[PDB]
Amino acid sequence: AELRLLMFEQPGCLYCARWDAEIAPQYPLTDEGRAAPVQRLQMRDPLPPGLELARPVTFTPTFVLMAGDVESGRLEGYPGEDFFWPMLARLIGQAE
Repeated sequence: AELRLLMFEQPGCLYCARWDAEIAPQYPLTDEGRAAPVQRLQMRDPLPPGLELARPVTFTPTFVLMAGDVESGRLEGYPGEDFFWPMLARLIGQAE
């Protein structure tokens, strides 16, 4: 609390589009999705005010788990559905 998942994207990001097609529709309908609602941002834009990351985003897709306005942890990449869910769960688990 309050958890959010920032998804950093950019134009021509095939793996981002893969995430959008595969995970995104399910995401807010799942317990995980509901524990950490997703918010999309562009890698090359300035960050929303107040948001504190541990390091730059240099890879897309990157999913940063935020606890309040501070990065708790992140996942870099989307190797597939079965990789996403349990790695995200580990991040959610460590934020509480």
